[PDB]
Amino acid sequence: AEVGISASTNIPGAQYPQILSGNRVLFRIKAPDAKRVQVDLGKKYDMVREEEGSWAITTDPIVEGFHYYSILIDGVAVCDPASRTFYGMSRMASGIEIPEEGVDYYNLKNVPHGQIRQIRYFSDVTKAWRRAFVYTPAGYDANTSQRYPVLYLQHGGGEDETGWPNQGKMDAIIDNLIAEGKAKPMIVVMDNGYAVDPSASFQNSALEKVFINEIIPLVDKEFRTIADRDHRAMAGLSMGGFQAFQIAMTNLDKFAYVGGFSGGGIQGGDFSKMYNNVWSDVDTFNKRVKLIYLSIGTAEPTNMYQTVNNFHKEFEKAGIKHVYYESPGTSHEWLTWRRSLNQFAELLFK
Amino acid sequence: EEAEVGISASTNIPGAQYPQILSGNRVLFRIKAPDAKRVQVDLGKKYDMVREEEGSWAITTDPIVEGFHYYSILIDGVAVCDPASRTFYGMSRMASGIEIPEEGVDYYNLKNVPHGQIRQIRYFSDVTKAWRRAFVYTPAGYDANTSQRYPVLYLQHGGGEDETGWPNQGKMDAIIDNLIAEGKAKPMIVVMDNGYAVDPSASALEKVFINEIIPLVDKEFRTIADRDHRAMAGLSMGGFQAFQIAMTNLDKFAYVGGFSGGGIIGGDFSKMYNNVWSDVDTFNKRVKLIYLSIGTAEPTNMYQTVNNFHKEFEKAGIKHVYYESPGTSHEWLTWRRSLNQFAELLFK
Ligand SMILES: [Cl-]
Repeated sequence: AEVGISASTNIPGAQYPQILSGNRVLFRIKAPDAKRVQVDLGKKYDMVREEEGSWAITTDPIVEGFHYYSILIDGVAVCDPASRTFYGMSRMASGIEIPEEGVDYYNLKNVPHGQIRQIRYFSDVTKAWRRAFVYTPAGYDANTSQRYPVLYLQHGGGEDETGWPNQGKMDAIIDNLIAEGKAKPMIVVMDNGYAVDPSASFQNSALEKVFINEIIPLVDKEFRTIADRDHRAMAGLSMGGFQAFQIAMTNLDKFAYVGGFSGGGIQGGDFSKMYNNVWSDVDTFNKRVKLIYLSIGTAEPTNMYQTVNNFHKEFEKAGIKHVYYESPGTSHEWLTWRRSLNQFAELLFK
Repeated sequence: EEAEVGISASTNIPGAQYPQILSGNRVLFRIKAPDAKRVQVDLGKKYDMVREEEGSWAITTDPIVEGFHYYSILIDGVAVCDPASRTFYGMSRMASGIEIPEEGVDYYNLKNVPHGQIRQIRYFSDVTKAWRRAFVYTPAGYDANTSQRYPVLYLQHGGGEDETGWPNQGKMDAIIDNLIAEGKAKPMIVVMDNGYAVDPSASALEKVFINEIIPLVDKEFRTIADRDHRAMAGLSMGGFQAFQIAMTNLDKFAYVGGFSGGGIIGGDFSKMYNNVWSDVDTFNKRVKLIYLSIGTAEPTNMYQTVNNFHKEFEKAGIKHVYYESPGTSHEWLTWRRSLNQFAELLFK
């Protein structure tokens, strides 16, 4: 087709890319001297030369949600000049948003809004400056005798602490849930899933030390938190989900809620003994933990699906109580993770 | 002749070796692009890289001036972000940037001092009927000192940039944190918004500031909401906007700053901004501070505009501070220096 709507991820003033009927995407770029121009969106497409040095292609229908993508000039993968950038795939990378019909819980609404703030701290573990983003709920500044539970929320491999604020649209998701009475007012802390102890010789003891010895005490000191395990949760996507289980299950005195979004799991050991025998007494474990949540997209790559799905099945066989969610029609991509946060946050602190 | 090694720039993404800053502040770029026909880097000027053995291209630049520089990689003439570097919103797109340090200069670096916070606030504008976003710096101790109220600086970016400019390119939180911690600047709130506003039914930006941003900040934050505790400043375009908005709303502002911008004009300088300073002597008692800055190395047209604005102020007897930033051009180090100076003068 030809008439379309500019993607919401376009830089201001950029009319292309445009989403056509059927969620095909029309890409254009001016590159008169280029030898090859491709777009990598689900798969690689060669653009075709058009008039006055421009190239264009119309993709197959693109599945609804958020997708990283690249323009390739002569095989060199780069950010599209026409789109915003995100930290993903271990660099700055383009992303494109394909709207869902009749879904708007991750969109901005005229409801009371929280705030995402940037906090900087020097880590003694890593001997480096670090940065976290902290969501506070609407009315935080005025309700000075109110305190709040805290969710610690982590990004995936190749991403960083800007992931949930940007790709994850987390402030809209949480703003809307709280405004509709579906989630309790809560603080959300988004840090970086990488940590290097320079003196040291998906498990990372440095990251665990950073969380337990630095981030949690800092957040509990700078914010009006309810600083106990019944009001503290940890969750993450992919790598961050493995980290959430590793850190929470070896520090159950600090957390009663844990979530893995397309992450978590593992001959594979003696499942009975995972995380230093944390659930070797299943009955006691089930009453220590208020929530274990696992999610996966139905369309994820087979080995990713199997890892989380087999984790789910081991919980069933052992009788470990948990919530299990398959996101219909999505893969190892951010819409799976927005859906997961939406469900998980509704379950927290109840 | 032989190859060299250097220090990876602080703007590199984690693990990325290049660019490296060599001795003399020459910069070494090296990129894998085996199937490309031409690879260039645009940093001050364009350089052609030389294809090496395994499809790697490399070039060493001339000495690069200290400070922050936008740059691009060009593959077959297509200007893109360098995959090796972080990105910034500038030149009306996402673009690479590179930082070249100044030895012994660190007022814009992170120090072990009490730190403020930059927070994101959203609001829906009646003028533009679109969701907008501002970044608001609150000084160290803001949450704990609930009885304290604060003066406010409205701080604007340049043409082709956006509200992320001062937090990122500007390193503004380090600059203000450090001034406050050293007792050189009073504790203050800094508001950074977007310098573009379009009325869909069609100044729109002036109404956004006067009717939306300032009332929103005064309601959401513990501000001292009067002109003696409200300032406005900006760089390039943002400096022109600061003068236009503040000079037509002097009831709202007592301090105004233009960093490489501000000099609207062969006419009657005495009549500018609807005769705001026609009576020079009452103007000088109404305004606490006029600040103008420029880099000595800025393009001639840009230097003359600000310098001539300053000289018109001098002829008319209008009190103001004028600073020429030595050796810097129309680039962010000039504006980091300006904010450092300007914030010291505010609310005193
Ligand atoms: Cl991962």
